[PDB]
Amino acid sequence: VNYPKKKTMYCPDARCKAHKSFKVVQYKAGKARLYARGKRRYDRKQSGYGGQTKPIFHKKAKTTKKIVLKLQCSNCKSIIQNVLKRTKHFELN
Amino acid sequence: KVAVVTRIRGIAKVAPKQRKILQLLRLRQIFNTVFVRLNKPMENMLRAVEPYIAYGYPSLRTVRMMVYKRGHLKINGQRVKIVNNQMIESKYNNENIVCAEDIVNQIYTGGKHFREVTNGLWPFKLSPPAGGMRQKRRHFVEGGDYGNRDALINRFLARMI
Amino acid sequence: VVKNKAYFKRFQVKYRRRREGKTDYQARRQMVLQDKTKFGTPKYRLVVRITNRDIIAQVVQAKVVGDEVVMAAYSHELPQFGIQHGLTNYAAAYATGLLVARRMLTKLFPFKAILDVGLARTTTGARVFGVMKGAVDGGLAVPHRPNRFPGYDKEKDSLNAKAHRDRILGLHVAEYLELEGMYKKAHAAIRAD
Amino acid sequence: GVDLTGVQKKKRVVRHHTYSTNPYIKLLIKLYKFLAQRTNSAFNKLVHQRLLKSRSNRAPISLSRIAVCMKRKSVWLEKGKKAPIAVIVGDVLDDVRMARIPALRVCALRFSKSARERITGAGGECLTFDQLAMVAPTGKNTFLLRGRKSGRESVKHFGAAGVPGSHAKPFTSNRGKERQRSSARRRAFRHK
Amino acid sequence: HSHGYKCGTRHLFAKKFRKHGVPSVSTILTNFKVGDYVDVVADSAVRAGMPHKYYHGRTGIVWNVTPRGVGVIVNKPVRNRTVRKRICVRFEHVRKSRCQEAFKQKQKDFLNGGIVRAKRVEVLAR
Amino acid sequence: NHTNHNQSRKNHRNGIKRALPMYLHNSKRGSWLPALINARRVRKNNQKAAVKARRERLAAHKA
RNA sequence: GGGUACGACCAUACUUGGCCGGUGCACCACAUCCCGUCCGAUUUGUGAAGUUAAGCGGCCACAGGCCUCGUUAGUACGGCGAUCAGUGGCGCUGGAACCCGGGGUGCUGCAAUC
RNA sequence: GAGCUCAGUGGGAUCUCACGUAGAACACAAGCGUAAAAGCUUGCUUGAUUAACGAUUUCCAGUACGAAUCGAGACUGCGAAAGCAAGGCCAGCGAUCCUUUGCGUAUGAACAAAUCAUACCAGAGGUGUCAGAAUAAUUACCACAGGGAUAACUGGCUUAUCCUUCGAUGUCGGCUCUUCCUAACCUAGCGGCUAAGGGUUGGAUUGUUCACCCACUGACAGGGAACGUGAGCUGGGUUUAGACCGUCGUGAGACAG
RNA sequence: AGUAGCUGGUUCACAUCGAAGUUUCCCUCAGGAUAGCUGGUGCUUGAAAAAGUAUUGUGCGGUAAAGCUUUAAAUGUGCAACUUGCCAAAGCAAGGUAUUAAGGCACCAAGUGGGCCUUCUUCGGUAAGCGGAGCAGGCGAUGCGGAAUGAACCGCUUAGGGAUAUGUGGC
Ligand SMILES: [Mg+2]
Ligand SMILES: [Mg+2]
Ligand SMILES: [Mg+2]
Ligand SMILES: [Mg+2]
Ligand SMILES: [Mg+2]
Ligand SMILES: [Mg+2]
Ligand SMILES: [Mg+2]
Ligand SMILES: [Mg+2]
Ligand SMILES: [Mg+2]
Ligand SMILES: [Mg+2]
Ligand SMILES: [Mg+2]
Ligand SMILES: [Mg+2]
Ligand SMILES: [Mg+2]
Ligand SMILES: [Mg+2]
Ligand SMILES: [Mg+2]
Ligand SMILES: [Mg+2]
Ligand SMILES: [Mg+2]
Ligand SMILES: [Mg+2]
Ligand SMILES: [Mg+2]
Ligand SMILES: [Zn+2]
Repeated sequence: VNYPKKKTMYCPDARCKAHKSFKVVQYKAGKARLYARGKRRYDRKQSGYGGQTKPIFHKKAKTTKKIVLKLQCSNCKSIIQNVLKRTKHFELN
Repeated sequence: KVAVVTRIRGIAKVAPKQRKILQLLRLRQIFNTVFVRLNKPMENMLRAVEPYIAYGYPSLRTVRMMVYKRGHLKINGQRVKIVNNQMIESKYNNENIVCAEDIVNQIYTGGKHFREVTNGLWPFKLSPPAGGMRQKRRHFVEGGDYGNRDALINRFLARMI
Repeated sequence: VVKNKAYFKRFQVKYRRRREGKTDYQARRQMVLQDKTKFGTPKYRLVVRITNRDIIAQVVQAKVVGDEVVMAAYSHELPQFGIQHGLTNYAAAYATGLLVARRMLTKLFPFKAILDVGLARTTTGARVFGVMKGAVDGGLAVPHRPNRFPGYDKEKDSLNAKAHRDRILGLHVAEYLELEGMYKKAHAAIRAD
Repeated sequence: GVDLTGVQKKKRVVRHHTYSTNPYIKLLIKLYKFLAQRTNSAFNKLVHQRLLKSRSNRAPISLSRIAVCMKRKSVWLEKGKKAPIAVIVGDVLDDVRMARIPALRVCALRFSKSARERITGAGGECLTFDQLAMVAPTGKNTFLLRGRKSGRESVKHFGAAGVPGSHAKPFTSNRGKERQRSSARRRAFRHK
Repeated sequence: HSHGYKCGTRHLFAKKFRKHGVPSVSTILTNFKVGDYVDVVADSAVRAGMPHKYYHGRTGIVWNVTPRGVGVIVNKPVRNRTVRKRICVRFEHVRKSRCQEAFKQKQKDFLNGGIVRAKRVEVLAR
Repeated sequence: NHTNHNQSRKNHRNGIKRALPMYLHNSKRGSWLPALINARRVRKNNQKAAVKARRERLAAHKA
């Protein structure tokens, strides 16, 4: 699904309270960092002689996933972000 | 303007619609009897449960025998055998309804108090017709028993009272 | 044969007044529609029609019996006010609508009829918008934007009221043909009403 | 041989005797059972049935709530009409939130030591059902009252909490255990 | 095995034969004060605000008028109880009731057998 | 298995309870708001005149 | 009584083909400008020479359709009943449609108007 | 928003005119609906945003998820305007934990700032077994708790069901012995019909039944009796463990071979 | 004393009421949880918000029949008996000065969650004492009387007894 590379979506910022063209960037999930509260648990829990200690999800059924779109008005840094429908090939242009 | 409806089949295996109409007729047992006046709305209730009832148009004599012999007032929820006219004036606080003759006129002439009267009577508990029925399964004109049998109910209902 | 007996069976006659061709109903059903929350308080409609000889402006509100025509201002009555000629031109529509707007206030936050173009195309400067601009200028709070006034440039989003004023005053027909003063005189003579 | 359909469902469950082991309730039921039967008064019929209730269903009343309900009753009384006795079939409890109360004449099964002293500090009598019967054998200007029971913490638990309309209180030793994010919660309100 | 919101509405939301088309002005000019009785007869030509299906033909009182919609309280028998439903509805789907028109006529107005001398009389035999 | 047998029987045991009376849970709430808000302004004024009315009746009753 | 505008119901007002004919309606003239098309055909603006041919409206169809009532028909089907018969009658009851035929072939509202 | 009318038919030359109730189109199955349109072109557009935790419908337990409806606030979009629009009606999707991203302060509790982490809050990553463990075979060497809720088997019904039986009703066959039936093979009487009386062989192959053969015979009929008959037998068939072969299997092992 | 959603057992009487084999959910299908059914406890007051029923009025419907995928039953089904927005504005809006029958509400809790048959209607299956549903009634849980016999047919449903008279069925 082709998506515009820019959109005048509405802006919650006080500086705005208005429609503004938003620089669209696709949301790609950030790196899974080591010292996340719950990675430290999983690591502590994987220390020792129980093998795997938590389930590892294996069987995906979804082929697609929701395409979060981070946005940001020219005016300021704040990144409004909004979901779309599932697509096998999001690609803004 | 008045039918003496009589439940004629027993209380087993009866459907929810017939089963309600019989309760509203106060025909909860077998040979119970009530006088119900023949409104269209009643004629459509009676038409709904005719296999469960025999009925017709009571003679003044049929009315006397039921009210005098089988007549029972509801009193404080008690089923009270009629025995005094004192008993009747107390039940019916009604300058119109004092005699047991007041009652027989109401449940025969069709009354302005036909409900005020017949409701204060416990539904009649008749004995099974002496000499038997014919077939509680067929309609009267089929050579059976149930359903409207016009003025003939007086005979049938006479053997019972 | 397309129109056999089976055709007239399954055929559903459209509404008489659409079948007659005299009314748009997607518009009639929106022009007439108002919030139900409004228990049914009046919603007047400035229906305006250009019968080929003469203009018709008609303040109106819908009713189930058939809509009431509260007030009307036919161009026929212009000559009663000194406009003896051009009784269907843009210069006249302004005074027709300004007339109904002024004959309607004569009974009576501003009164707010909304324009009912009917089927007329809303090209810029169409005579129908002259009835509005006349009536709107005459008192009624007809909602509108200058986009279809004559003298309103598409490119450059702004009206040329020095031009819009001209066609209102009948200068419009001057170049295709002293009248300009008989309309200003025409207008005082309809406020004299 | 009778339709009985819907007859049993109409049977009512009522107490006909007190479960109270207390001797005095039984002398007190002995009175108002009598007095309720031998008088035409509807007051004796209420004091007699309430007297048969559970201590659950005989909720205590605040002396605060008598002083309120009483003056609110008595303020309208035409001059020269002394105020009604404030009978309750239950305990009467002192209220710290109302330091000064009117010379009430309350009549109840039981009084807190605090209620009884505040009641007499105002000069009001703190009489029992014994002399209630001896002064108002009939409920003559008695003002029969009940203590509250909706604010009772047992009923805060009624229903489910998880069911959307509900504001039932979940059962929990741990207040923080079933605490929940605003997102995940049942809808608070819901039309019946 | 497949009960979506409009299961089995092939006939229910059909327009009557030669009576197709969006609701007219008589519809649009009907107005609903709260507590008015109404009939939730869904009209297919209007799709926004259409009543579920159970609510088709049900009567109920308006409890609510929004600008294009009429809130209606409609009893539903769920089991041993009639739950009292609150369908939201576009006003096209609400036909105002005459369910009380007789009774309103009443408080408007609140404000045997004999000889039959007939002579024609054919025999009834076969 | 999905038979619905004995269900309307089992349902009419305690009757079909009839629906709540209109005078009870007559909450607005999700009512079209602008009307709902003006209703508060009136109801609040009914309260000030209800209380103001009772204050009148007492002062009147001191006579 | 009719004409116009805006209508409500939306065929009894629809389709066809006839004939019939004061306000207006229309067609009609030109397009300079507002405005729009391959084309002023449509649309738009400006008119008032022409005509009612059409549109329009009204009257006619052994017209079709639609509406209406009857016939169909107490038929079909149906609810209840029977220690009914061997699908059907029956008893108590509710009761059509297609069809064919008689009739019918719009009606009402506001506004200014002959 | 505006303009427009379509599928198809027919008259002429992609076009043109006529008729043209939707017979087309409307992503996607189907229904629904739809004609100056909801279809088609066209223009401008981002209402497919935000949406104070508004209420509701569907599922329903009147829980959720999803989906949808009526709303309000914002800011818009289109439109002369009323109005219409918070996606493309309706299927298209998902908890807790965790990760992650955003957003506007809060916590890291002796104190303080920075870092880090956490929290609130709003999305996202997914559980398709879709109210959501993270999961390969085999067992004839097998085992236990049960089940006639459930096969084979056993009678019944029918022409497969799952009614009885799984704290067990001994399988095919034969042999042995009796018995009953007849849509009668022989015999008997008739002229195909009656006729159940008595009889209906011995062998080769194969467990067989069955079939086919050889011979006899007046003939070598068909069946029932829990597919008569295992506390009567026999144990050839079926036949557990042993083993061999073929095929299958990576293998253990499977095969009604 | 492993565990057992499985099997088996679980000891006085009487009285009062008395089911369910269905809903949603569950690695759930021999089990739970959930709701319904049931009991107990009340509470609340007494034609309150009564009704497996009609009548009347007003909606809804598209099955049988009809018809050649369209008109249209019957049985059904719903329902009824001064202050502060809008309007141009003070007027509109909103809140305020037949039969029968005890109604509603709460709490706690069990069993149940294999059903079966039949009536009528069907669906699947060549058919079945067959699988599946709808309706209602039954058996389950219930005798008694009757059909010679029969879980569910017929009649009737039931405290301990007597008279009377019947029901289905007979003589
Ligand atoms: Mg007999
Ligand atoms: Mg029977
Ligand atoms: Mg338009
Ligand atoms: Mg409290
Ligand atoms: Mg329909
Ligand atoms: Mg089950
Ligand atoms: Mg359009
Ligand atoms: Mg909320
Ligand atoms: Mg949701
Ligand atoms: Mg969707
Ligand atoms: Mg699941
Ligand atoms: Mg079995
Ligand atoms: Mg054998
Ligand atoms: Mg043996
Ligand atoms: Mg009992
Ligand atoms: Mg078991
Ligand atoms: Mg059909
Ligand atoms: Mg058929
Ligand atoms: Mg017997
Ligand atoms: Zn911004």
